Amino acid sequence: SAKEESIDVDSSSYISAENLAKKYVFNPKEVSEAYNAIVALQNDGIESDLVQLVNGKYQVIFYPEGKRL
Amino acid sequence: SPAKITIKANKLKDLKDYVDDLKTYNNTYSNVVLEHHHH
Repeated sequence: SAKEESIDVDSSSYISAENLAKKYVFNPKEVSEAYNAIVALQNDGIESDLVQLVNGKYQVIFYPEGKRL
Repeated sequence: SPAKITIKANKLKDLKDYVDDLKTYNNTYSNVVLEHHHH
C-alpha cells in the first residue's frame, strides 16, 4: 500500500504548510530544490521536471522521509 | 505507508509561497533536535 495526497492551494480546504510539516519529515534538499526550481521558472522562465504545469496548475511532488515524532 | 505529496496552484506565486512556508516549518522542526543538544 501507498498514499497519494493532493494539496490544492487554490481550493476551499487544504492542509496548512505548518500542519504538513507537523505530520511529515521532508528531506530539506528535496524541498530546497523544488523551491529554487519554482523561483527559476517564475523569474527566468527556466523549465524543470520539478515544477510542471499539469492539468491547469503548476505542481511539485514530495516524497516524505518519515512521519514526524 | 510510503507517501507521495502533490502540491498544486494555478499561480506560481501561490505555489512558491506554500513551499516557502513548508521549507521554513520543516527546517524549524528539524532544528528542535539540535536545540535539545544545545540546552
